[PDB]
Amino acid sequence: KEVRKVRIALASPEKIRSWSYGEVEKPETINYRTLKPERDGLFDERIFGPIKDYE
Amino acid sequence: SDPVRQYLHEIGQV
Amino acid sequence: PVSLETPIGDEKDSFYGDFIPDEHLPSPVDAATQSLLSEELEKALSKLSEREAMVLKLRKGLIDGREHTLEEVGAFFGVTRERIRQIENKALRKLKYHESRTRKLRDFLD
Amino acid sequence: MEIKRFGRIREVIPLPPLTEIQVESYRRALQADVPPEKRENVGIQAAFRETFPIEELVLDFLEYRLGEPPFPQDECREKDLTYQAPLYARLQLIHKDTGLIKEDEVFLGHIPLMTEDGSFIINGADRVIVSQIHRSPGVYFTPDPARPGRYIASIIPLPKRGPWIDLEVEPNGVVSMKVNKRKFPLVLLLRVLGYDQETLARELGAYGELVQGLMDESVFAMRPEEALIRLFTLLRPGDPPKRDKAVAYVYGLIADPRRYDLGEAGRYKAEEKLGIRLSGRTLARFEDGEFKDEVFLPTLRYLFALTAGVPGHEVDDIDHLGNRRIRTVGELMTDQFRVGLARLARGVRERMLMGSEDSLTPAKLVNSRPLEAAIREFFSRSQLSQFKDETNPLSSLRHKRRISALGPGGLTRERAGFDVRDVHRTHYGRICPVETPEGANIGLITSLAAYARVDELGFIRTPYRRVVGGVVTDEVVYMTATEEDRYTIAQANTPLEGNRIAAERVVARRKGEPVIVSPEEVEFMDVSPKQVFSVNTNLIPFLEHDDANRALMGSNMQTQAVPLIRAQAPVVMTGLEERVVRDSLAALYAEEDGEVAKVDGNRIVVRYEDGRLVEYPLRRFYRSNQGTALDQRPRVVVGQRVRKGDLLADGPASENGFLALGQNVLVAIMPFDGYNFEDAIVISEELLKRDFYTSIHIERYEIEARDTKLGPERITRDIPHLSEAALRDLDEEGVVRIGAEVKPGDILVGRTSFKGESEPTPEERLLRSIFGEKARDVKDTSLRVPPGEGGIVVRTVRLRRGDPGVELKPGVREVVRVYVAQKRKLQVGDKLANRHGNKGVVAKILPVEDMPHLPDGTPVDVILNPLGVPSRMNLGQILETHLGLAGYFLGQRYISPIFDGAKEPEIKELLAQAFEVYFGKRKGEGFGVDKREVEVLRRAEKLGLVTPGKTPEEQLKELFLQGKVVLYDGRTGEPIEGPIVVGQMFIMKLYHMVEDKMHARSTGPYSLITQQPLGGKAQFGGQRFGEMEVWALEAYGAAHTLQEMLTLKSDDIEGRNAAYEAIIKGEDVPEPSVPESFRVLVKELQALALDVQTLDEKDNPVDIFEGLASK
Amino acid sequence: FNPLYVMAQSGARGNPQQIRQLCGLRGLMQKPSGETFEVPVRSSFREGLTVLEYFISSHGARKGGADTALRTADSGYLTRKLVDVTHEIVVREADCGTTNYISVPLFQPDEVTRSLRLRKRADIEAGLYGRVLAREVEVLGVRLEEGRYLSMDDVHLLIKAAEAGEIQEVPVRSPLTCQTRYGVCQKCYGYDLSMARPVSIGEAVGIVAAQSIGEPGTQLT
Amino acid sequence: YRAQGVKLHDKHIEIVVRQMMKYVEVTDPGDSRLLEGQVLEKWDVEALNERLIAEGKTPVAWKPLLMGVTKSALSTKSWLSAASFQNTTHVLTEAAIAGKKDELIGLKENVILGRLIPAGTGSDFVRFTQVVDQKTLKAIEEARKEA
Amino acid sequence: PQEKNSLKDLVYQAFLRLGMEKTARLLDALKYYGFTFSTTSGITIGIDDAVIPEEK
Amino acid sequence: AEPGIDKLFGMVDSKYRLTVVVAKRAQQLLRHGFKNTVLEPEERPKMQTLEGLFDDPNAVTWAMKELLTGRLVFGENLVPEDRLQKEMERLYPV
Amino acid sequence: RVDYSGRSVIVVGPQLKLHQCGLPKRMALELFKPFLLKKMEEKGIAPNVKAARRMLERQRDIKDEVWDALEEVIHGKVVLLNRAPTLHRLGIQAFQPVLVEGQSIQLHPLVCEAFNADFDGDQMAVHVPLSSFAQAEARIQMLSAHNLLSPASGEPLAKPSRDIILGLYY
DNA sequence: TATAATGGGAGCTGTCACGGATGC
DNA sequence: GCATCCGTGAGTCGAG
Ligand SMILES: [Mg+2]
Ligand SMILES: [Zn+2]
Repeated sequence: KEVRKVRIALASPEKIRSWSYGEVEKPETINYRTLKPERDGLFDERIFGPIKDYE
Repeated sequence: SDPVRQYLHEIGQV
Repeated sequence: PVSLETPIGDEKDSFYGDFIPDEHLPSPVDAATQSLLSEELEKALSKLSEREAMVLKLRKGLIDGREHTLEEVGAFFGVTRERIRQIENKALRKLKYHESRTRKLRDFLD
Repeated sequence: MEIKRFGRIREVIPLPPLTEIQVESYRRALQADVPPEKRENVGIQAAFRETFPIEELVLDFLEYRLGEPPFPQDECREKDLTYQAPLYARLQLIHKDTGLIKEDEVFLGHIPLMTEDGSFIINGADRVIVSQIHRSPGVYFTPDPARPGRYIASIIPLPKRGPWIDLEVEPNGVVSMKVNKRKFPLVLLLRVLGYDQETLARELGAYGELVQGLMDESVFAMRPEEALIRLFTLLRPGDPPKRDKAVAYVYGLIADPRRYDLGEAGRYKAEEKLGIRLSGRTLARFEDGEFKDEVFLPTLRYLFALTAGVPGHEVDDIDHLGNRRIRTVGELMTDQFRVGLARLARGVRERMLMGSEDSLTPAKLVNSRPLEAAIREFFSRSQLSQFKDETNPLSSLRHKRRISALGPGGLTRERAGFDVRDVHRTHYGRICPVETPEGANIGLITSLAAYARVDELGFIRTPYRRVVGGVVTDEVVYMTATEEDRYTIAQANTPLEGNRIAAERVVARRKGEPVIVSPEEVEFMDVSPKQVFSVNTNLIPFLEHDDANRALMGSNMQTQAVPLIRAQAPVVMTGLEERVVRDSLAALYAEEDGEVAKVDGNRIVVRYEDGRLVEYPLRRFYRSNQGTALDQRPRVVVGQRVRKGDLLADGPASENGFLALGQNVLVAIMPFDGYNFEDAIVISEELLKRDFYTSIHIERYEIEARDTKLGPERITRDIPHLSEAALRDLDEEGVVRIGAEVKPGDILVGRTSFKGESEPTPEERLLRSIFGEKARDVKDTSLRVPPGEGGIVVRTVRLRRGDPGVELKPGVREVVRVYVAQKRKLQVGDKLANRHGNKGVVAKILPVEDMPHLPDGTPVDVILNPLGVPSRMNLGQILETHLGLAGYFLGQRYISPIFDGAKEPEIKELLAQAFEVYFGKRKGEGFGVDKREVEVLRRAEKLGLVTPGKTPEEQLKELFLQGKVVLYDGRTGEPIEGPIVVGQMFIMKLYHMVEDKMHARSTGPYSLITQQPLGGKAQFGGQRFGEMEVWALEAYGAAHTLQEMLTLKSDDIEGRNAAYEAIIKGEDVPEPSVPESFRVLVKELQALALDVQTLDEKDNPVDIFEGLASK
Repeated sequence: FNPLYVMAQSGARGNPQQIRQLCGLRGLMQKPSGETFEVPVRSSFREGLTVLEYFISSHGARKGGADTALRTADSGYLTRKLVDVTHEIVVREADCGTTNYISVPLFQPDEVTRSLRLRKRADIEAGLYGRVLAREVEVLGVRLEEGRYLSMDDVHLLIKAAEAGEIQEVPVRSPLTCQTRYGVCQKCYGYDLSMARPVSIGEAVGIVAAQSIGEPGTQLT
Repeated sequence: YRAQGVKLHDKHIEIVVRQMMKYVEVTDPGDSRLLEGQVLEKWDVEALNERLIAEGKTPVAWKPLLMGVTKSALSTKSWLSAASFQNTTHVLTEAAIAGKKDELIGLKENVILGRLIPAGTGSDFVRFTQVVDQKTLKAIEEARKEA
Repeated sequence: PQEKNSLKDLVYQAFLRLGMEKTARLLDALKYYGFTFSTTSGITIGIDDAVIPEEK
Repeated sequence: AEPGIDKLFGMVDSKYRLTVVVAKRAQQLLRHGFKNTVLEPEERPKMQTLEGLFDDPNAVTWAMKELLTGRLVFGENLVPEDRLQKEMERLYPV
Repeated sequence: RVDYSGRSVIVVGPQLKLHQCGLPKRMALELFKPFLLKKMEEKGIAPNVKAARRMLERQRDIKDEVWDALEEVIHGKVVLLNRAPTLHRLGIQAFQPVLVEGQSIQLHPLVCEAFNADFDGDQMAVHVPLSSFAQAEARIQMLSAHNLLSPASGEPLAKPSRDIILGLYY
């Protein structure tokens, strides 16, 4: 299909929760030793997806 | 407008 | 860590992050190169028999993404694991020969 | 050759040390050469005295000392070190209870040292701290814009040293004080100061109607304590009004010398304006338990006296240079020092509570980190701390003399209207009216005048000669603008016989206003015209003949001149070109009288009168900040007798001690085949042949090998999959050999990096299987020569880990630096300029046979279009050309001073003497007038240039006195149909060179978030196609081109990939897709809790994330 | 045949005031306040100025530079506003069909004579050239038909007719009166001025308007 | 412009002025849903009033309104256009509340979307134009005749 | 004598009568001969070319 | 100036339509390898190499010249898109 | 910011036809690089595209046949020249490039007025329209020779000036 | 993991004009 | 209705 229009509207907490792939429960970013993302933190792969393709 | 001042004022009421 | 928004210059016009390349996403050139490699590989594999091209494709993961064992490819073609090892080896032999002749796949060796 | 200097003006004093504004300022700030007991309370000393004693245990300051630098300057530049001295302070800890005294000298870190030339070396790079102009502290009275018959009194302290206070008379009649955006009645504060109705009535009563407006019964009723608590409740609402808190706060706002500092200049200006004496730098005092007024009553009194129209009371011009002052290096640095010191003091006070209250040394109490950080912050990250401009010696000399109204504690660019950017009448002799940047910074960045010096208070002073009776003394008085306004000052060119004024009427100034005056009325006289202009402006001959707008460009552009291998001083100088070189410190001179023992490319050894043998090493092929080569060449020979101050070696861009920013070329002013079009310039290939305008440039390349979690980066000659052709010029260790020629693509330093873990694609599995070759563990990370660069490798520096004397930043095993040099010949697109603001790019280099030429066969060097002259109104270049012709034939150079110069008659005379040589030679050689010279003479008398009936020789001489000659077109052999202006002009090659600016990109690096190409040549960036460019494409109605710019050529990932593949396959480029930056916009709006939905015609959602972002 | 004179006269370079500064006197200079000095600069650039004269000139030079610097931002901003306001306007069709129009006056009421006088040539050309005629117009025995785009010649003819008292104003199609939604139409627009011929449907006319008004901005004193 | 010797056609200034006069203010709502003092485009109130008067309903009484280029630009129906202009937060909060839909009519909207603009070669007028050679044309014609 | 205005008029009239391609050709020609003659013309500037009138 | 640009602007109601016709035609030429051309062997656009005259690789030049001949037919709704593409692939395979 | 773009210093090119500009070869080699790779494959200059690119990477590996190839590539094509500030639509124009030795872009005198370009060190940006469509738009709508009159006043934009006027008047 | 300890600290000053809400 | 306060704007490309 071809885009003919762009709508903008307020988002219910429901819709925001429907966007979300997970809750970020922790202020952590990445592990100080491994440099890998910390689980439940802002960079978590379980939430936002894998760092490397199909792995 | 200053959260610190506000908090100090609330603290001072006890 | 340091801010990507760290200012460069005394004007507000530029940021540090603006000078940092993306090393993750493939460049147009790299994508192109990989595509050409797949196409030259298929061209070279067409100079084999369907069966001996299929054995190689099945063994090296070009099909299905997994590398099949000799016992699996052999069981798939109804032949013996030794038979399939043999047709794989003669297939690879023809590939190497056509390669020495046409010099096509050399430049993709980096 | 002979040097003939014009002008009758005798300057009683020489130019001041030119970098003294930097040097003396910093010297005064550090007081390093003064023994501690003899130090004045100023600079660093004053900062310590202000910060200490730290009360709470009591910590007191005794004295400080500065050590010697750990490393010399050259070493610092080499190793990325700051050139600096260790600072120590002797502190004594005292317990006032016990009487106990522990005393120690604590190390406070290092402070950067100024070099001999007034600059700094900060982390290996040379920097200048630019002086900052601002409003002088003091007490000012300005007209209130709203109410005409009323005024505002403004009390201004030093920046960061207090709030400003404004005293106003409100429409209701009561006098209000404004502090920290809050207003209150001034009467209340007066009551806190202990004033009573009686005192105010007797004091201010003389000005009738205002004092009753000052009267408030309730305030006078309550004693100063109640008034202090009341005032505190006004200033700090919601804060419980404990009396001690009120005392502390008001003291800190007004009487505290730590939190409130009027300048010393602030104090002086206040005392002078209000006619009082300050006991200190604060608006009031805390003495014997109460508050005592200092400032407020005199300022209020002056305000009322002004409103009432009392004689002797004036409003202040805030752009007057009496009210505007300079903060030099010392003051700025000292400010940051004071800040770091206050922080260190906070730390001390906090340490005086915790820990053991008994056992403490001064060493335990003091953490110097805040101080070190404040200073390191000032020198590294300040706006006033700038990368030094050292393109040529004059560049840095000028840089150090610049004055900025920008920077911290000063104007922003919107904050700057016309008033500030204006040339004030008081700029005369102080700030140059000419040299300022063209564009947005105009009037904000300015330059110190040549004879100007900044006094101890920070006001710019200019010299004048005393005139008593009609006699001009040789005694000079440096005056501020305020003191200058008192006298009647005659112009420097006013006629003199001996020391007596020889004119019946003289041209003078009274408060900047030009006036005709009798010799009896002349109090002072200008030292020189040079004093009106900056150093750059003073280097422009015939400046009086140049329109200011162009002279500006001349000034600024001398800054951009590149040092040339064959560089020469101009044939017409102003007489400053020697001094500039000397003050620059680039050239080398002899200390005392003596004899030269040794002369080398690398060094000069001199045996002086003392008998002592001094060796001067010479800086050879060193790379400046801008990559121009700084190198010294010996000007003396072995056994030569030299005197004190005699030239030993020439620095860069100097010839025998004279400033050489360019070359002297033979120029013709005439159009040539449109190659001259619109300021473009035509030059002769002869210039390249003889290596005129050739310059040396050095670029520095650097690479680090560091520890990785994947294993070590290694600098090695062993690089995977590389031919011996590729490795040829690399040594055993992998570094390119000295003397090798490197071109784009060539390896400078070989390096391997351990491959990031990856699963080889099935394609790579099959390939690897076909060739039977293991994929290597390491990847080729080598440093290569970038596009458009390259040259000869002149140097390599290698620094490893675990070798003596060197330690790198954490994780870094080794660092390699490669210095690559290039000899740059003048080429098409390179930029030339003269000192008059004539500038142009070289569009054509013709072979010598096409060049216009004189009858005797001499071809011209440069051809300049006359169309550049008339609109620009810079005629100085013309006079320069004429005098240059005369000098070309007489074999001589001239000094024509600014505003007292060679005038037309004298130039005509020189031209005649020149013609004799240009022609009489020919007549003696047995040649008569040419046929074509006759034709040209015919057309010339048709033009009214020559008088009809005179001999051809007489007419040719008539033309030559007009600076015009017969010129032959090298293509035809036929003459140009009219006589043409030809002569020697001084022209410089500027720092803007096509080699540096030429850039192109097919595909390349992209940005992280936006996925759009990076910027700049250095990142291999794409050009910015901006809003206005898009507008252009829209107005053309070119939709597909525009769409390409927005998609295939930028952030459409699928699109650009597909486009590349299609183009290399010969297919037409594919239909574009969604730009990644739109997806970025959508997600960013989702982060703002806004739902942005792309819809089809049926109002159904369209997914531009292609299922990837939805569960 | 003097070079300055020739350059000035031909329009190759130079203008009278610049030549006046070269061979003449430099003239009156203004203080930073804008107020003019009583003493003018009697010198010319050929003669050379005096340091006092030169310094006096610098005030005005600087004021000019600051003027320019602060002006380019204002012009730029204006241009961006205009672009944002006109960007959607495109020629979307041939005729919106409107019967409406505007009458371009050939005469301006003169205030000093308190009577009508002829507008200047270029003004009329700016209001007329390349416009479609709203109604038929007969002047000097020529029939200018309804729907005719005015050639520069047509305009000159109307001016000559106006001088002959035949016609005091011209009915003309204009974007003001155009009924086209989201833009204008070919007829109400007229000539695409760059081609001296009817505008093509699809030309983005608003952008061109904003660029046309905006470009000279830095030259307005 | 004339004083500066700048020749500029009245036409362009008229395009702009036309956008300045784009809007109207309601004096009386009539039988419509509109409110007194409410501002809207002249086009929309003309369409509405011809929809009411043809329905036998009292039409809206309105007044001409002149707003400067900034205000006019900020008031445009397109929120991508308005939000890319200036005052982004205001434009976007009102747009987001209203559930506004951008129809992608003008240039800026499409440029932001990386789309093919509705002007020049992108105009719907010239966009769909086909080219065919006479040989292939006649071949296709015979093919269409034989069905 | 041909100057800015007459030449501009010439260009415009040529655009009207002869079209784009020919006017482009005319422009290139005018450029060529203009430059060519400008160089041999003997136009220059000396200081005496700025002539102070006796009337001053 | 492009040769016969005035006549080309003559052929159309809107210049942008000229651009569309030229562009699409050039796409046709590239796609079918120029063998669908309406030009005659002596009308073929030429390019000077070191070897000598060869066919001009530039399809837009070709398309403009072709247009000038008159042998091309342009407009809206001349033929369904699929049918056109297929008839062209039948007449000039790839 | 965009791909297939470049920038350099401008120099007058009197010898140019109105529809032409001087374009430095090294710039052209980069701007057209993919096309050049394809052409280098068509002619025998490289076995394939990868080898061709590897060959263009080192400047000393560049032989003279690739320059002829590049001449073949750019044939009939135009580029866009732009100069900031772009005040009106003539701030961008299309020109057929003439490859030149040297690092400067050569600009035709007649277009200087529209760009407000001059030779005191001004620089210009170059862009390559990629598609048949973009190239068509450029050659037809944006070409310098096709826009001779101001869209603002309707008067001639590209017209004699400076030296040209001077000579003709003389 | 326990002596007692009980309300912060840094302010930032040379625009300038408009639209729009809000205030006697 | 008219003061007044707050919030929002103030050219482009290059380099750094
Ligand atoms: Mg310029
Ligand atoms: Zn209409």
